[PDB]
Amino acid sequence: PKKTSFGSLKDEDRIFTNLYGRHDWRLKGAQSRGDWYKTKEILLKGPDWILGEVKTSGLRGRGGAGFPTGLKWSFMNKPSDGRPKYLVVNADEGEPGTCKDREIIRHDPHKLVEGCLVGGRAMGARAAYIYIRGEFYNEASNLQVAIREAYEAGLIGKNACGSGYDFDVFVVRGAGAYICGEETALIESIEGKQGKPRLKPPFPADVGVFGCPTTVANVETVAVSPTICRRGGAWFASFGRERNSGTKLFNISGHVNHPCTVEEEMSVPLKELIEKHAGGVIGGWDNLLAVIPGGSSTPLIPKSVCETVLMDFDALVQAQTGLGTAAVIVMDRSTDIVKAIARLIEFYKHESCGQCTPCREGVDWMNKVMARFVKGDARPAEIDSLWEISKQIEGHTICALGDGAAWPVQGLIRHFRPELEERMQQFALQHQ
Amino acid sequence: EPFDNSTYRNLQHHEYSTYTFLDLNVELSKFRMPQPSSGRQSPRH
Amino acid sequence: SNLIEVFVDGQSVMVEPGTTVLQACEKVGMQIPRFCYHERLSVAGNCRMCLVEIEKAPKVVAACAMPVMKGWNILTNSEKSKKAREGVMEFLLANHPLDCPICDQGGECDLQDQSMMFGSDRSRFLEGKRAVEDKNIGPLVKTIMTRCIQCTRCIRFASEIAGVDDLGTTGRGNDMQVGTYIEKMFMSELSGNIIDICPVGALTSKPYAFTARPWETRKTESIDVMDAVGSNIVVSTRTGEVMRILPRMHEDINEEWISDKTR
Amino acid sequence: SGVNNTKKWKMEFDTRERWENPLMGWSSTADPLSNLVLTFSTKEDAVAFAEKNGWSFDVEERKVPKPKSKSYGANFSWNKRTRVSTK
Amino acid sequence: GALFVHRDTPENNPDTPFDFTPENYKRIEAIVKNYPEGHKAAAVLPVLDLAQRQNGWLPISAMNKVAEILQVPPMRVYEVATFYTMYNRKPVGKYHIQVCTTTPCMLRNSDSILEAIQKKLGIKVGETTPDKLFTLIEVECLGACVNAPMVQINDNYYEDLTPKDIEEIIDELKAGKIPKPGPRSGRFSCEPAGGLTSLTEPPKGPGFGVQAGL
Ligand SMILES: Cc1cc2nc3c(=O)[nH]c(=O)nc-3n(C[C@H](O)[C@H](O)[C@H](O)COP(=O)(O)O)c2cc1C
Ligand code: SF4
Ligand code: SF4
Ligand code: SF4
Ligand code: FES
Ligand code: FES
Ligand SMILES: [K+]
Repeated sequence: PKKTSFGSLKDEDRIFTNLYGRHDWRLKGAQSRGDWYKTKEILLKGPDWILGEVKTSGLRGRGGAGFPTGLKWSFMNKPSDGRPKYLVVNADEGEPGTCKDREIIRHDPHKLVEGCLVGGRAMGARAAYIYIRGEFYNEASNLQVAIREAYEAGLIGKNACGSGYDFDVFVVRGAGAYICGEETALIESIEGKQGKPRLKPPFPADVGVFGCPTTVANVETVAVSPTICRRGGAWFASFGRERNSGTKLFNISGHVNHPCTVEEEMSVPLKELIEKHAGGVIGGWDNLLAVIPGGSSTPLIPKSVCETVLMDFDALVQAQTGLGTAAVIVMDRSTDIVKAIARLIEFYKHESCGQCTPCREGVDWMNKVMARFVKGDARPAEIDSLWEISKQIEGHTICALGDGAAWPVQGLIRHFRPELEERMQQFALQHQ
Repeated sequence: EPFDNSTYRNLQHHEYSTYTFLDLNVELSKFRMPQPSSGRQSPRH
Repeated sequence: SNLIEVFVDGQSVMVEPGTTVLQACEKVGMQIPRFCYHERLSVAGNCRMCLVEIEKAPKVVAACAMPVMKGWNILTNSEKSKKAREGVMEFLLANHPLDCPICDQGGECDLQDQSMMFGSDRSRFLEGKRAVEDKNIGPLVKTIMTRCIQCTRCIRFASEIAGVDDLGTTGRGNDMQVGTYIEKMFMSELSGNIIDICPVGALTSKPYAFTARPWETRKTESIDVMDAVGSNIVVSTRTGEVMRILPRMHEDINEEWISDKTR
Repeated sequence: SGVNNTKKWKMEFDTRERWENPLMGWSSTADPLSNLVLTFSTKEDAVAFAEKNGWSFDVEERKVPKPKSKSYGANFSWNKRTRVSTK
Repeated sequence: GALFVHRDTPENNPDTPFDFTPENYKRIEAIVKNYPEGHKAAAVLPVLDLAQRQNGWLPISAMNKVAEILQVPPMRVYEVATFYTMYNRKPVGKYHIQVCTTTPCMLRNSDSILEAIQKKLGIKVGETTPDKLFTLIEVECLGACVNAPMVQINDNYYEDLTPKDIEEIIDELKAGKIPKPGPRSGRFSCEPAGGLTSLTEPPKGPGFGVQAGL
């Protein structure tokens, strides 16, 4: 029953069998994979069925939220209040290491839009407002032709999949930012506003956009919904461990021989990921000094921690990090860890929206003191201060970017403390 | 028809014009339901 | 009736549902430190100084936009609440320019006063401060934008209270420049009141600039005569003459704003 | 924004003639009672002071804050104009 | 360029003659149609891109002309333009280079690609060629970090880029020929350099795992 020797995803187990664009990525190959089939029947079965199936599915927050999507998609499932309900696909993908949504938009967006309509049955929405990243210009047009064939065929729009459903799907290309990645700042970008996180409550669920309720979901979570309700959520629940239910499009990157976004069997030791599917990393296991586990926000872990940990939400949490978007970036002895997170935290300073004081001021302050840390211009107690202000901005921000900035530096402090001391110590004698 | 392993079938992303996104957006209007009315046509109004 | 019951740091107090954490605090006499919220000017929630930890909470709640429900003890003087206050206040003060002896807000500055009560007593900064280029939106109000803390209280005032959309916060990140981007001119009949709402010396009255200080100026209560509205105002007198005119609190007549001519 | 001044009562007087000193421009004043303000918890103790000293009398009631029903969802409305134009 | 205050220049002035072509009003009316009536400020974001796709940049006239055609105050138009990255308010030189520099990119030596662009093209970061060809600006992740170092030419983005690989990309782009966007190595979109791992057996047929009526 419990497949503890856990790994080796199958092509049928791969929700999207066209992630590389290998076969026909367009609508002509969509129905070949199994897409746009039996959607007429389920849409008639009522929202509770998909809610029931997703309960068995175990879909959790794949956009870094780490929350059961079944609860969230049913969170706002209330009778009509007159204000139309809406859907949003968080296709921002601004994290340095997030690529799977870029692949799914470019190659299999028919699963995405169908997931919107089969999802839109659950929240009882009248239209979707997917937020394609502006940098994904040709991927935006890629889903437009998916939009084109799906609309006139009756699959989406009026009589959604011929089920008496007026659910639609709109497209909004961005103009460049990470802060639009978070839903509470995404909606302002949708709502003709500069991307600034919105304070909750009010939640997006009861009121998302233009004073109207709107459900926000990660790109894969909505895109995997049609398959998990077609073949069966329990089969998809057979993947992942407890509260890790399912499989994840891992994003292999860094100093790895063959960097990849494979939809690969989930809750798996990173050793199996890097060697079996990524063709090893450069120099081998001994070469890699540390690994960014699942995203830039997620604190990186060294070989001393990642020697046995499986890439699952529960094990990642107790590993003082998170799986997030499975953005696994492997990093070796040759490169300096301080320089590695230097560019990350510099990027974070280049993406704070400045709305709340802790993120606007703290991240910039972090950038300056850390830039000294690259050379080593500090004293022993500055790491403790860098510890201190990290906790100060951890959770005190309006949005989760501030503590999203706390975690990477926090993990760097706790793990390679002697490295900071010696590099800082080297700073002193060379500049004596 | 046979399953491939070294063929990319997304050549359209190279051959997208400068207005291609807008060139598909313009005629998307025919599949449009009556948009919801907020009781007015702007909050300042 | 429907007034929901809730505790504040102990003692329980009933309150109308939908009331935020602040609005329940002053019912017992608690004025939680705030920078971006004005009782008659929208709700911003960006200053994060109102952050007070609540009982059982794993995260400090933003008291401005948090509706309270049954039995939520407001841990006002709790350690982590004061810890959140200490961190957020030094963050606001980080890039602030050392202008107190030359800033007219000296002696009546909210950033100055709260740092005495809810603030540290030494600095941990070891870097260079941010410098924002000044603007010019009138000969009636000065603009020293480096002193700004981006509480956005000015832009909201223009949007609703003044009814004119000419103010905003251009930029990204630490480059949160609040102003008009293009060269513009903040002529509204209620323009002079953005001086009072600003908690810092970011905007100050040019006519009053460098003429007096808050401690020396004696205050007297009188009325406005420049208009038939007859606004209640307080007159500043020092050394035997008048320097600056401030609106008074009168919800029926003037609320707390006065016309530019009166100011 | 702090309000730890609108909680007490005072004993202010009426300002009298203030003429500049001929030499160096002072505020030479012959009002001995000008620079005295007292503090009273309530006003009935404050009025009692007026009776015992028999001074001329007028009062002003506290300007209590009318309770402003604030909200954050109103800044993002669907029909009401309370939607904010900037955040 | 790092100037969030607008200086009234003779070239970029409110009197600059900006407008739209017959097709563009059809484009913007499609943008405003996509959103419910009553709240049409959402159309501000795409209409700015329309000016991006016509003028190649945003003059102050373009933002001001957007204001009344969207029934929105001009300052809100400025706020949308100033925040977002490629809503460039200053004129750019046609080929608009975004070398990707964030931590995943620099870990696999994006500096060599940056250096190759630095020396061969001859201009520094954020600058432009003497006669309006290229503009190299360091950019963060655009959302494809799986591949090798990256550079976004206009709307055509490129990956699997070695320091040499961008050198013939910039060679042929100098002559005016646009290289094929996408990964340049044997990687097509996201499969291993050493032979693909997944996508081996044919995909399942239309409809699987029927739950009775379903
Ligand atoms: C700084 C930041 C960036 C984010 N970026 C993304 C993103 O690119 N894509 C995404 O799906 N969610 C992103 N999120 C998470 C969203 O806020 C939101 O929780 C998520 O879309 C929920 O997805 P779900 O409903 O499928 O769980 C981001 C959050 C933060 C704080
Ligand atoms: S943490 Fe605060 S300042 Fe940073 S992006 Fe979020 S809301 Fe804006
Ligand atoms: S705003 Fe306040 S703290 Fe800052 S210089 Fe002026 S008086 Fe001093
Ligand atoms: S200028 Fe003054 S009122 Fe405006 S945001 Fe800054 S501190 Fe607030
Ligand atoms: S009062 Fe809550 S942030 Fe200013
Ligand atoms: S890492 Fe180069 S695209 Fe994000
Ligand atoms: K002020």
